Amino acid sequence: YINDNHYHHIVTPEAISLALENHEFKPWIQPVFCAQTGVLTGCEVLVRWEHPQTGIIPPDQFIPLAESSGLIVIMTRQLMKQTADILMPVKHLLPDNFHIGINVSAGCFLAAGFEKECLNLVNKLGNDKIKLVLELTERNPIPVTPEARAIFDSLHQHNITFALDDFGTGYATYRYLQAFPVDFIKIDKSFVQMASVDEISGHIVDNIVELARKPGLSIVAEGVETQEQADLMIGKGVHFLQGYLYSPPVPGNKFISEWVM
Repeated sequence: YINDNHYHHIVTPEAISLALENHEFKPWIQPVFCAQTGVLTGCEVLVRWEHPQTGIIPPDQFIPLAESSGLIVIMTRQLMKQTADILMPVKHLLPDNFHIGINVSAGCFLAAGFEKECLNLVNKLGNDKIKLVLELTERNPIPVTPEARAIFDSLHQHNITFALDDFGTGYATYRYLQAFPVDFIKIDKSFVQMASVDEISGHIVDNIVELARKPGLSIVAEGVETQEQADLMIGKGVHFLQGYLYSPPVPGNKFISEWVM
């Protein structure tokens, strides 16, 4: 197969490792809002691989290998460090209780020192100023063990919150949530985008919302692209919106320039 393509380069573990040495994995930041008020409540940090001069490589090109290789652990550590570096100078300008969402893979969660790196980020930005939200995914789940539950529960006891990027409402999902009782349910962008278009996807979004219908739980919808989608989500009792409608992810300096100043 001959492909007319000058920008695809087979991603190898050694390419990821060198890129980590060169600090090429950068946190882009997408704002998150209260319902349809337009009030900024927080953000999500999203990795992009900025490789000279291929350009800005999206995570679907490298995260699966970063996870299988284990290099994701260093990557996430770097992302949390850089997030602190970006926001520390302007922490006083953030709204009180600004939420910061970081994606956490099973390998990162289980790695020695994980909680310490989370608490370091929080302490740098202010424990009484921001709220860290660790985003878990059903895509590749943390095995349920008492050790893993102790990590989860300790983080919960040290002022950190969790979200689940949720895709299903089957038995395994409920079992996972019993082990790891998250604070937020996230409706994946893949379903939000189809809700108004595909009737099945609409039912699945409804099923996911019903998951969060319990005391103390709230919901974020990501991938909100249109006013119709945003309307639909708030009307279902979705608390927080994120998406291209408001802003795509942007580099750190632009996030500060556009949303903090």
